Amino acid sequence: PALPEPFYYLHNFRAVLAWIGERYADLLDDQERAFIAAFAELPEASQALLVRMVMRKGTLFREGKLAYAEIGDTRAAVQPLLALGWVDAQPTLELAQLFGLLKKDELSQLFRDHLGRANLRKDALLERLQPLFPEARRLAEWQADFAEPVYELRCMALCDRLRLMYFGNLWQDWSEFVLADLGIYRYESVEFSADSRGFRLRADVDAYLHLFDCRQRFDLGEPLEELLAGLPGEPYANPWLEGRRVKLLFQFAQHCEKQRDFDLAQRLYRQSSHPGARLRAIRSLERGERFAEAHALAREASCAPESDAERQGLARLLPRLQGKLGLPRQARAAAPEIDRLDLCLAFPSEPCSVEWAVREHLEEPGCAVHYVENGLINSLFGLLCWEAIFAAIPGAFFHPFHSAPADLHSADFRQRRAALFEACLGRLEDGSYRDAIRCRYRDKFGLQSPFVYWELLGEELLEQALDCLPAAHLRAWFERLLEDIPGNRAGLPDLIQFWPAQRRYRMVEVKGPGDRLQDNQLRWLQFCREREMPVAVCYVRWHVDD
DNA sequence: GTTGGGATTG
DNA sequence: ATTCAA
DNA sequence: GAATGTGTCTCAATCCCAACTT
Ligand SMILES: [Mn+2]
Ligand SMILES: [Mn+2]
Repeated sequence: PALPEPFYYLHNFRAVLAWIGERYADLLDDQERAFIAAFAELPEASQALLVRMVMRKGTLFREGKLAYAEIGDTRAAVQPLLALGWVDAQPTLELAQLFGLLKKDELSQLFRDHLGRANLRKDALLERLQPLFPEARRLAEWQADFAEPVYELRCMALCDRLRLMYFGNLWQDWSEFVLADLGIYRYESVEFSADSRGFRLRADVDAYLHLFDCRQRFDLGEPLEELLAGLPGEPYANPWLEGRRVKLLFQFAQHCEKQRDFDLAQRLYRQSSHPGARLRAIRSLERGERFAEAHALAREASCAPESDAERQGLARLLPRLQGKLGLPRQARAAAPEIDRLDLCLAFPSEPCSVEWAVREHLEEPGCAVHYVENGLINSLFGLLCWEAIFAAIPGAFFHPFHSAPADLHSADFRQRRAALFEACLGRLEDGSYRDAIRCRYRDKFGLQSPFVYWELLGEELLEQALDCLPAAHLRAWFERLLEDIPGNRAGLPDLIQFWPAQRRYRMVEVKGPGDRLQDNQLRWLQFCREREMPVAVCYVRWHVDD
């Protein structure tokens, strides 16, 4: 809604350039330093223009779309950049690309002679015409009576490299700068180090691009046979960067299981240390009619499971596999009594989701019901332990746009902060946790964070939950979430009802018609009935009056 | 003349 | 977070 | 009991441009 200087975007970009200049100094190229120096030389209007095309979706641009008052004359402004080889008039265009720049009418005009079928949707015209014109051409070789030049940015790879270096990733755009200055995103500010950085070695960055490239080509239909050749068969020394590879292999293997080539899926899964990969491997060997290997792997697994989620699903596999090897089946006890509560209910209608239905039914005078589904517990954990999460641990923050420390899913995350996590959870054992949370709720409100859900967490909910939830149950929860952060933020029950009168609560997971407990949920209920925490599963039928 | 999607803006 | 198999 | 529709990257106006309506 108007920031005072019309050149705000280029100012932001010059910031990024200088930042890379002083932090990633020792990591740079001849190409890269050449680019930064060259960009400094350029006049203001041409710098600005370059930035406008960098920030925009395409790589090609009709001169008409490049209309800006701060820049003024597009053609006068683009000359320095054409000279530099960073922009390209008369680029050579594939026919899809040409369909991207021109309008439908212009193209019905231009191909009037090779088309008479019918005026139909534009994409279908492209389908009809790519057979005919297989070769690319300059723009004048398509039509030379077209009155508008067209420019191709040819330095987008170097810019992507820079954006990667700044953010440590490739999903955050440059608008992070303007969105945060309008107060739309609002991040927490951390004093990190004067030489904190996302990437220590250059070959790391080289590898993040390589992996990213592999994910992209995969999403456009390329066969694994050459993708797999292109990946490293040997792990990476960087921990976080091996994380990204191992995930990639995982998805390759999911694709593999869809096509029902099970043996390659077993292979790929087995060379991955991803969460719950080993379990997909056993399941694929089973699906591949390979029971001795699968049994073998499952017995290897139940020695030291990666996770609770792995135990839970081993308890299903291992019998099934013993069966399929002709080994006698084995005794067990049943799933501990699901604390079941039924409700016949009026047919909405119109809907009116189930959880709102129950939320209203159980909401009586004297009893407050909230729909939260683990927003409330992750929230109270985020608030208590804020200054732990946002502690300035070396390498963990390195620009002003972090919603979360970069080592949050790291397995040494607890360790590195154990000092401040015992300090913060310790506030539960005194009386001070109530107040500390109400202060942190007031100060940190609206701050992008990984754990707090400010929209959901009103003042009524925070007060009631504060005075109704015992601290021993909270210690029990925050310890569990800390244990396996990405696996245990997941399955907590839909509703929480409080009786503020008696400072007591009960969480209720609502299951509608033909809905059953998912695995994370079942793990959470087990954990709860082991601390004698009030949970209950509510199964809902409907009732139509015939 | 109107609707809906995707890009662009600050 | 929804669908087949018996 | 299993499968298979998501990827976390949750900002609102505004403009352009296909597509539909008689
Ligand atoms: Mn739910
Ligand atoms: Mn539910």
